[PDB]
Amino acid sequence: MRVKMHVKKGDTVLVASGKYKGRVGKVKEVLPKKYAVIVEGVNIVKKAVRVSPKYPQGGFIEKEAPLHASKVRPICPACGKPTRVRKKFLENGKKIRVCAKCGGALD
Amino acid sequence: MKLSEVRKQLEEARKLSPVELEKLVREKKRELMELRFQASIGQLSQNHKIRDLKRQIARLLTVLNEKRRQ
Amino acid sequence: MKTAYDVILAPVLSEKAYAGFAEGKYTFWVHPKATKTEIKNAVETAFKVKVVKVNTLHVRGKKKRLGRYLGKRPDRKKAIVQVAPGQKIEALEGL
Amino acid sequence: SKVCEISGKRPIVANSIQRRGKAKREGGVGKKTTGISKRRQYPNLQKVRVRVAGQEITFRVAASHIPKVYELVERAKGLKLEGLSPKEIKKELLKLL
RNA sequence: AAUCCGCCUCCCAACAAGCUCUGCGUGGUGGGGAAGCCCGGGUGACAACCCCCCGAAGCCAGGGAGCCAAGAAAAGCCUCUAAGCACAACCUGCGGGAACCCGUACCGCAAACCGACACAGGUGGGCGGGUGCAAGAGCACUCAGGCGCGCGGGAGAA
RNA sequence: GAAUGCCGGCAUGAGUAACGAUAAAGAGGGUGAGAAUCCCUCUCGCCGUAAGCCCAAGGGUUCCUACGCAAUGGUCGUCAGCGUAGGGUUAGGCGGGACCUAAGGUGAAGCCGAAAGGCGUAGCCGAAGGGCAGCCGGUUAAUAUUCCGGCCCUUCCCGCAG
RNA sequence: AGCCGGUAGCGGGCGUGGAUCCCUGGAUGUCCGAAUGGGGGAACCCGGCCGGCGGGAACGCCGGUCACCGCGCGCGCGGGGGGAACCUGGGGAACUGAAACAUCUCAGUACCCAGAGGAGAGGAAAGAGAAAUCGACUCCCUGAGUAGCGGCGAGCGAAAGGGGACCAGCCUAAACCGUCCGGCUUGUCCGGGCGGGGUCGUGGGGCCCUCGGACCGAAUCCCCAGCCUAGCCGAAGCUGUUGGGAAGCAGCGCCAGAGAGGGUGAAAGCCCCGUAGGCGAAAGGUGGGGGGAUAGGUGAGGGUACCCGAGUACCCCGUGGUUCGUGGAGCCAUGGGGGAAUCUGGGCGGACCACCGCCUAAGGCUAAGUACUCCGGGUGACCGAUAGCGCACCAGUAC
Ligand SMILES: [Mg+2]
Ligand SMILES: [Mg+2]
Ligand SMILES: [Mg+2]
Ligand SMILES: [Mg+2]
Ligand SMILES: [Mg+2]
Ligand SMILES: [Mg+2]
Ligand SMILES: [Mg+2]
Ligand SMILES: [Mg+2]
Ligand SMILES: [Mg+2]
Ligand SMILES: [Mg+2]
Ligand SMILES: [Mg+2]
Ligand SMILES: [Mg+2]
Ligand SMILES: [Mg+2]
Ligand SMILES: [Mg+2]
Ligand SMILES: [Mg+2]
Ligand SMILES: [Mg+2]
Ligand SMILES: [Mg+2]
Ligand SMILES: [Mg+2]
Ligand SMILES: [Mg+2]
Ligand SMILES: [Mg+2]
Ligand SMILES: [Mg+2]
Ligand SMILES: [Mg+2]
Ligand SMILES: [Mg+2]
Ligand SMILES: [Mg+2]
Ligand SMILES: [Mg+2]
Ligand SMILES: [Mg+2]
Ligand SMILES: [Mg+2]
Ligand SMILES: [Mg+2]
Ligand SMILES: [Mg+2]
Ligand SMILES: [Mg+2]
Ligand SMILES: [Mg+2]
Ligand SMILES: [Mg+2]
Ligand SMILES: [Mg+2]
Ligand SMILES: [Mg+2]
Ligand SMILES: [Mg+2]
Ligand SMILES: [Mg+2]
Ligand SMILES: [Mg+2]
Ligand SMILES: [Mg+2]
Ligand SMILES: [Mg+2]
Ligand SMILES: [Mg+2]
Ligand SMILES: [Mg+2]
Ligand SMILES: [Mg+2]
Ligand SMILES: [Mg+2]
Ligand SMILES: [Mg+2]
Ligand SMILES: [Mg+2]
Ligand SMILES: [Mg+2]
Ligand SMILES: [Mg+2]
Ligand SMILES: [Mg+2]
Ligand SMILES: [Mg+2]
Ligand SMILES: [Mg+2]
Ligand SMILES: [Mg+2]
Ligand SMILES: [Mg+2]
Ligand SMILES: [Mg+2]
Ligand SMILES: [Mg+2]
Ligand SMILES: [Mg+2]
Ligand SMILES: [Mg+2]
Ligand SMILES: [Mg+2]
Ligand SMILES: [Mg+2]
Ligand SMILES: [Mg+2]
Ligand SMILES: [Mg+2]
Ligand SMILES: [Mg+2]
Ligand SMILES: [Mg+2]
Ligand SMILES: [Mg+2]
Ligand SMILES: [Mg+2]
Ligand SMILES: [Mg+2]
Ligand SMILES: [Mg+2]
Ligand SMILES: [Mg+2]
Ligand SMILES: [Mg+2]
Ligand SMILES: [Mg+2]
Ligand SMILES: [Mg+2]
Ligand SMILES: [Mg+2]
Ligand SMILES: [Mg+2]
Ligand SMILES: [Mg+2]
Ligand SMILES: [Mg+2]
Ligand SMILES: [Mg+2]
Ligand SMILES: [Mg+2]
Ligand SMILES: [Mg+2]
Ligand SMILES: [Mg+2]
Ligand SMILES: [Mg+2]
Ligand SMILES: [Mg+2]
Ligand SMILES: [Mg+2]
Ligand SMILES: [Mg+2]
Ligand SMILES: [Mg+2]
Ligand SMILES: [Mg+2]
Ligand SMILES: [Mg+2]
Ligand SMILES: [Mg+2]
Ligand SMILES: [Mg+2]
Ligand SMILES: [Mg+2]
Ligand SMILES: [Mg+2]
Ligand SMILES: [Mg+2]
Ligand SMILES: [Mg+2]
Ligand SMILES: [Mg+2]
Ligand SMILES: [Mg+2]
Ligand SMILES: [Mg+2]
Ligand SMILES: [Mg+2]
Ligand SMILES: [Mg+2]
Ligand SMILES: [Mg+2]
Ligand SMILES: [Mg+2]
Ligand SMILES: [Mg+2]
Ligand SMILES: [Mg+2]
Ligand SMILES: [Mg+2]
Ligand SMILES: [Mg+2]
Ligand SMILES: [Mg+2]
Ligand SMILES: [Mg+2]
Ligand SMILES: [Mg+2]
Ligand SMILES: [Mg+2]
Ligand SMILES: [Mg+2]
Ligand SMILES: [Mg+2]
Ligand SMILES: [Mg+2]
Ligand SMILES: [Mg+2]
Ligand SMILES: [Mg+2]
Ligand SMILES: [Mg+2]
Ligand SMILES: [Mg+2]
Ligand SMILES: [Mg+2]
Ligand SMILES: [Mg+2]
Ligand SMILES: [Mg+2]
Ligand SMILES: [Mg+2]
Ligand SMILES: [Mg+2]
Ligand SMILES: [Mg+2]
Ligand SMILES: [Mg+2]
Ligand SMILES: [Mg+2]
Ligand SMILES: [Mg+2]
Ligand SMILES: [Mg+2]
Ligand SMILES: [Mg+2]
Ligand SMILES: [Mg+2]
Ligand SMILES: [Mg+2]
Ligand SMILES: [Mg+2]
Ligand SMILES: [Mg+2]
Ligand SMILES: [Mg+2]
Ligand SMILES: [Mg+2]
Ligand SMILES: [Mg+2]
Ligand SMILES: [Mg+2]
Ligand SMILES: [Mg+2]
Ligand SMILES: [Mg+2]
Ligand SMILES: [Mg+2]
Ligand SMILES: [Mg+2]
Ligand SMILES: [Mg+2]
Ligand SMILES: [Mg+2]
Ligand SMILES: [Mg+2]
Ligand SMILES: [Mg+2]
Ligand SMILES: [Mg+2]
Ligand SMILES: [Mg+2]
Ligand SMILES: [Mg+2]
Ligand SMILES: [Mg+2]
Ligand SMILES: [Mg+2]
Ligand SMILES: [Mg+2]
Ligand SMILES: [Mg+2]
Ligand SMILES: [Mg+2]
Ligand SMILES: [Mg+2]
Ligand SMILES: [Mg+2]
Ligand SMILES: [Mg+2]
Ligand SMILES: [Mg+2]
Ligand SMILES: [Mg+2]
Ligand SMILES: [Mg+2]
Ligand SMILES: [Mg+2]
Ligand SMILES: [Mg+2]
Ligand SMILES: [Mg+2]
Ligand SMILES: [Mg+2]
Ligand SMILES: [Mg+2]
Ligand SMILES: [Mg+2]
Ligand SMILES: [Mg+2]
Ligand SMILES: [Mg+2]
Ligand SMILES: [Mg+2]
Ligand SMILES: [Mg+2]
Ligand SMILES: [Mg+2]
Ligand SMILES: [Mg+2]
Ligand SMILES: [Mg+2]
Ligand SMILES: [Mg+2]
Ligand SMILES: [Mg+2]
Ligand SMILES: [Mg+2]
Ligand SMILES: [Mg+2]
Ligand SMILES: [Mg+2]
Ligand SMILES: [Mg+2]
Ligand SMILES: [Mg+2]
Ligand SMILES: [Mg+2]
Ligand SMILES: [Mg+2]
Ligand SMILES: [Mg+2]
Ligand SMILES: [Mg+2]
Ligand SMILES: [Mg+2]
Ligand SMILES: [Mg+2]
Ligand SMILES: [Mg+2]
Ligand SMILES: [Mg+2]
Ligand SMILES: [Mg+2]
Ligand SMILES: [Mg+2]
Ligand SMILES: [Mg+2]
Ligand SMILES: [Mg+2]
Ligand SMILES: [Mg+2]
Ligand SMILES: [Mg+2]
Ligand SMILES: [Mg+2]
Ligand SMILES: [Mg+2]
Ligand SMILES: [Mg+2]
Ligand SMILES: [Mg+2]
Ligand SMILES: [Mg+2]
Ligand SMILES: [Mg+2]
Ligand SMILES: [Mg+2]
Ligand SMILES: [Mg+2]
Ligand SMILES: [Mg+2]
Ligand SMILES: [Mg+2]
Ligand SMILES: [Zn+2]
Repeated sequence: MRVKMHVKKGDTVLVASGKYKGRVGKVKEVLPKKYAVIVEGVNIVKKAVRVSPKYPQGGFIEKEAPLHASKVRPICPACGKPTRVRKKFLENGKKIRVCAKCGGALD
Repeated sequence: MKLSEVRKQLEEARKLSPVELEKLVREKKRELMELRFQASIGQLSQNHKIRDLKRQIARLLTVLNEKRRQ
Repeated sequence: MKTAYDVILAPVLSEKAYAGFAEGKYTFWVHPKATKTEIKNAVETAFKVKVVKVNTLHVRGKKKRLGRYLGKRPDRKKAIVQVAPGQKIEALEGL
Repeated sequence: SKVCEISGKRPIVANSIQRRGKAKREGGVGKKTTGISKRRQYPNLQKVRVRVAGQEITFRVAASHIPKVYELVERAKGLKLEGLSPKEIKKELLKLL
């Protein structure tokens, strides 16, 4: 019915694997189809661009590359630690993500 | 058209009589043709508007249908 | 519901259609199944004019391809309406 | 050569069996079948015209059920049939079967 | 049913006419209009637009004669009357209004159709000019128009 | 490892036969990275009861123009019926339908047949036959008895008059 | 919490005031197609009537309606066509086999046609067949390659019984009573509807005497549990090191009703999707289970001899079916001819007769157990692009 994204634009996440393991950043964009997320300042690559109206002088730009969604773990705004997400039911009774190490909400 | 604007159209429309709904559609179908003409001469940068009217006309006609069904 | 705005679709934009404005002959793309008599009433209620003469012709879509995929454009029908002496459909005078 | 309107008798398929030789019961060596082929046995259909309620009704019926036609005419007496078409009458009679 | 048609009798007319329909001619009016010259067009040009002859297989036509093998139908059309209706209705003249759907490009004896091919094959109807040769749709040359056939350059054996 | 096996790939013959009517070519100028082959001029040849023109089949955008040359073109290609794009087919009178019938087809009535189905007067359908009112010129890169110009005509509705 | 399909781009919008998306219901649904106003070379053409639109009478458009056939007192309901196999019925080959061929085989198969459905068929003994017996039907195992059939060749091939699966039995016709209608040969008349009545093989029923006067219960309907059509919750890991990348190796842990499996930059129980275990429907579909109504169902002697399904049984002729090929050839079925009876009636137990037994023909319905796989899911000592479906790819396409 829909791809399961445990992370969303734009909570704070740790990149736990790959070249950029350790880095922390906000999730700029989420791509459910590719099952990947763009993390700010992470996965930087050099793309070559034709000299154009858009890019006079030309040369290369820098682009944030998508990361496989599994490589990313949200940082809890309460305890400040990388975590798994849990689902919790309120009295509304809406459901919200809450951190797994402590109990804090994650929006 | 915005979600809230859609709720509002349906509310106001459901208050009209069939005769008014017919008349209102005839106007929007006209306003649509105008959009089509500006589309062809390359003077319609807000092209989403063409879709909107078409679906407004649909919604209106859908409601007109509701009325006639009793 | 059926209105005149359902019968008149778009104006024909071309050197040949423009050349008719001078003698009051306006060329529109109409719905392919639409009748001369029906087109008369339609142009009139849309552009508040008086139609005197209607000419129609069918325009078969051009066969066109995109690589592996051969296809065809939609068949069209255009009409050239004649407005009563001295009248003007201003939307088209445009140009 | 068709179907009986009363009895529903239809043409059936039977074999025509050609034989040679002397029967065992007559001291013969036995009977030999020298040929079998399919054939059809038709009901003995015949025409039966009867005047019923001033109209002429005709039946295509096997000879076996010819008197069943007249029985139906007798039982038609308790009916209001006059005014109807002959096509209509026949339907009434056959309904009484 | 019938005043129509058919049949019988009579009167007038008859290779006359009349009446009617078509062809051709004229016809108010509108059109076109060459060679050559100059860059499809401009000019020629106020273009001229006339006389004679040949003359169809085409038209008048549903004409005529002969022959035997004896040569569609139905509607439009005219006439008759029946139900009906005769304030209707139809005819004639005139006026205003109304007049829909599809095809229409291009090839069409062919490189665009049928032959797997831009294939020396096949494909129905009409037009098909001039001169000479007895005639002609024959033949030779030529008008208008269209072409030189989608590999070439050499050499000069068998 | 063989089945003149099956499917594919690549060889050989071989730079060989052939390049599709023996109507035929020659030069100059132009274009372009490239020209025997595209454009223009002059000269030469071929068709002319056609190898010209106009319809109908059939084909279905091949028509016109712009920009292109990988492949298609039996060579070449700047060219093309090829690639991309844009444009182009205008009718009361032309052809067909809202008219008629032909063979035949279908088929109320009716007849027949194991089933499916086969017949069948009427009627209906069925045309390149009957019927029916447009001729000359002008105009577009490309349509014209279709648009325009002139001069004519047909039916239907309604009204007036006789 | 993103979205405006594959599909990016140009150019523009939507979304926690809950979008995209997923399920359910509804609305719209040009033209053709059973195609059904009429025609037709399917997707086109042309009409009648009512209503509406245009200036609208001609013309055109919009809405509605108009085929034919069956059954029922013009009007109603139904029919028409389609579906991969499966199923019944109506017709029905040949190659081949017999090491030739005709009977026979292949085979009542292939195929054609009609029809039925989610199954169809069959089904409540005029049975079986020897048991002093069984007890509707269907389907499996077995009986059995038996009994037999057979140019006694090639070959063909049962049933009873036993073990199992499932389980269920019903409504009528007739006699007699009543009622409506019509017929003319006027009535204790004949006939046609409808209602009552009745449904059996220890024979049953009717009618006339006699005594006796609440239990069952649906295959129908109503409610409901359960299920299907979207989904949701779901334990436990950090660090070092090599490397582009850790899930590798190393150090120290942790979960487990979850160590199926697939991902993640390589080889991860603890990163992700999942897994064990749980939860979930407003709407539509189902509902064989649970509950409740309804229809329906129920005595005993004695007398009466009224009734118990007709061109039928029965006999003969021609054939089919059965293991049965004319054989001693019965049984079941029926094209032709003849042609009864109503329980003292009739069929059957393999010619026929006797005896002894069995059974109730000529009307109808009936779940489940059974067959199939277009569709959905699960699983493979199944394939892995010459394989596996003809197609992993825009294939019943190009050609
Ligand atoms: Mg790591
Ligand atoms: Mg680190
Ligand atoms: Mg919406
Ligand atoms: Mg609509
Ligand atoms: Mg122009
Ligand atoms: Mg209209
Ligand atoms: Mg008007
Ligand atoms: Mg047209
Ligand atoms: Mg036209
Ligand atoms: Mg399309
Ligand atoms: Mg015989
Ligand atoms: Mg014997
Ligand atoms: Mg003996
Ligand atoms: Mg024998
Ligand atoms: Mg006979
Ligand atoms: Mg007789
Ligand atoms: Mg008999
Ligand atoms: Mg008899
Ligand atoms: Mg008479
Ligand atoms: Mg007289
Ligand atoms: Mg007279
Ligand atoms: Mg004249
Ligand atoms: Mg003249
Ligand atoms: Mg004259
Ligand atoms: Mg002049
Ligand atoms: Mg001139
Ligand atoms: Mg000149
Ligand atoms: Mg001048
Ligand atoms: Mg001068
Ligand atoms: Mg002069
Ligand atoms: Mg001649
Ligand atoms: Mg003559
Ligand atoms: Mg005739
Ligand atoms: Mg006629
Ligand atoms: Mg009268
Ligand atoms: Mg019409
Ligand atoms: Mg044309
Ligand atoms: Mg032309
Ligand atoms: Mg031509
Ligand atoms: Mg030729
Ligand atoms: Mg010709
Ligand atoms: Mg030519
Ligand atoms: Mg050509
Ligand atoms: Mg050939
Ligand atoms: Mg060819
Ligand atoms: Mg061929
Ligand atoms: Mg070709
Ligand atoms: Mg050539
Ligand atoms: Mg040729
Ligand atoms: Mg010829
Ligand atoms: Mg000549
Ligand atoms: Mg001489
Ligand atoms: Mg001469
Ligand atoms: Mg000569
Ligand atoms: Mg000569
Ligand atoms: Mg000759
Ligand atoms: Mg010649
Ligand atoms: Mg010669
Ligand atoms: Mg020349
Ligand atoms: Mg040449
Ligand atoms: Mg050549
Ligand atoms: Mg050449
Ligand atoms: Mg070997
Ligand atoms: Mg070979
Ligand atoms: Mg070989
Ligand atoms: Mg060899
Ligand atoms: Mg091979
Ligand atoms: Mg080999
Ligand atoms: Mg090979
Ligand atoms: Mg050699
Ligand atoms: Mg050689
Ligand atoms: Mg050579
Ligand atoms: Mg050659
Ligand atoms: Mg040559
Ligand atoms: Mg020669
Ligand atoms: Mg040159
Ligand atoms: Mg040069
Ligand atoms: Mg060249
Ligand atoms: Mg070159
Ligand atoms: Mg000549
Ligand atoms: Mg054509
Ligand atoms: Mg072709
Ligand atoms: Mg093309
Ligand atoms: Mg053209
Ligand atoms: Mg072109
Ligand atoms: Mg060019
Ligand atoms: Mg090329
Ligand atoms: Mg080239
Ligand atoms: Mg090249
Ligand atoms: Mg080539
Ligand atoms: Mg080439
Ligand atoms: Mg070639
Ligand atoms: Mg060209
Ligand atoms: Mg082109
Ligand atoms: Mg252009
Ligand atoms: Mg005209
Ligand atoms: Mg009409
Ligand atoms: Mg017609
Ligand atoms: Mg006709
Ligand atoms: Mg027929
Ligand atoms: Mg009939
Ligand atoms: Mg006929
Ligand atoms: Mg007619
Ligand atoms: Mg006709
Ligand atoms: Mg005709
Ligand atoms: Mg004609
Ligand atoms: Mg005409
Ligand atoms: Mg006509
Ligand atoms: Mg004229
Ligand atoms: Mg032309
Ligand atoms: Mg004109
Ligand atoms: Mg008058
Ligand atoms: Mg898109
Ligand atoms: Mg953008
Ligand atoms: Mg965007
Ligand atoms: Mg909600
Ligand atoms: Mg839906
Ligand atoms: Mg429409
Ligand atoms: Mg139809
Ligand atoms: Mg209609
Ligand atoms: Mg029809
Ligand atoms: Mg009306
Ligand atoms: Mg009107
Ligand atoms: Mg209508
Ligand atoms: Mg059927
Ligand atoms: Mg059916
Ligand atoms: Mg059968
Ligand atoms: Mg049958
Ligand atoms: Mg046969
Ligand atoms: Mg055989
Ligand atoms: Mg075999
Ligand atoms: Mg065999
Ligand atoms: Mg054998
Ligand atoms: Mg044999
Ligand atoms: Mg043999
Ligand atoms: Mg033999
Ligand atoms: Mg057999
Ligand atoms: Mg069968
Ligand atoms: Mg069926
Ligand atoms: Mg069943
Ligand atoms: Mg089942
Ligand atoms: Mg029973
Ligand atoms: Mg045994
Ligand atoms: Mg033996
Ligand atoms: Mg057998
Ligand atoms: Mg058994
Ligand atoms: Mg048993
Ligand atoms: Mg079971
Ligand atoms: Mg039982
Ligand atoms: Mg009475
Ligand atoms: Mg009675
Ligand atoms: Mg009675
Ligand atoms: Mg009675
Ligand atoms: Mg008794
Ligand atoms: Mg029941
Ligand atoms: Mg979860
Ligand atoms: Mg987890
Ligand atoms: Mg490192
Ligand atoms: Mg690590
Ligand atoms: Mg470890
Ligand atoms: Mg497990
Ligand atoms: Mg695992
Ligand atoms: Mg795994
Ligand atoms: Mg491992
Ligand atoms: Mg492993
Ligand atoms: Mg794993
Ligand atoms: Mg579970
Ligand atoms: Mg679960
Ligand atoms: Mg008793
Ligand atoms: Mg008795
Ligand atoms: Mg009985
Ligand atoms: Mg009976
Ligand atoms: Mg017997
Ligand atoms: Mg017998
Ligand atoms: Mg037999
Ligand atoms: Mg037998
Ligand atoms: Mg024997
Ligand atoms: Mg026997
Ligand atoms: Mg018998
Ligand atoms: Mg019999
Ligand atoms: Mg007895
Ligand atoms: Mg007896
Ligand atoms: Mg018996
Ligand atoms: Mg016996
Ligand atoms: Mg027995
Ligand atoms: Mg006995
Ligand atoms: Mg028995
Ligand atoms: Mg049950
Ligand atoms: Mg069952
Ligand atoms: Mg199953
Ligand atoms: Mg499956
Ligand atoms: Mg494998
Ligand atoms: Mg594998
Ligand atoms: Mg492959
Ligand atoms: Mg394959
Ligand atoms: Mg491979
Ligand atoms: Mg597949
Ligand atoms: Mg393939
Ligand atoms: Zn926390």
